[PDB]
Amino acid sequence: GQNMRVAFMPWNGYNFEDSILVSERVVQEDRFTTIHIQELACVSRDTKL
Amino acid sequence: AKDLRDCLLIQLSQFAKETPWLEEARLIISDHLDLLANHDFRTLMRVTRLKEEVLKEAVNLIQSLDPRPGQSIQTSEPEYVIPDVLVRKVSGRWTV
Repeated sequence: GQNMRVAFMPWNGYNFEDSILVSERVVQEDRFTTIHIQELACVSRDTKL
Repeated sequence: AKDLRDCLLIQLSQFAKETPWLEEARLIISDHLDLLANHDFRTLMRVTRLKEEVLKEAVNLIQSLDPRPGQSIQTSEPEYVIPDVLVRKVSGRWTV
């Protein structure tokens, strides 16, 4: 995880029950960015032809 | 639904008019298709006033003509094979 500066504040209804506001700083600072690995495979399957 | 030459004409119509030798290719496909089939470069060049290496450019263009386009649409092709005898022969002379 990362240690984020957080505040306890209603903000125009952007945090109604469980909704969270994030900074443009954090995304600009490339925090929390996630990297994934997808895979592909292929065969030949020799046929009678 | 005709000869690939007609399909080639349709592709050329779809293709941009800026392609070199498009008119020459059209003229050859019109009524000089037999000359192209027999690869009679001498007679074809004499009749059509074909320039040197211009036939090469036309052949290269005809290479990108998507012959048998319906074959590519039928991408699906299940494999068919039967096991029958085995010749694995691991370490030589294996009783596969």
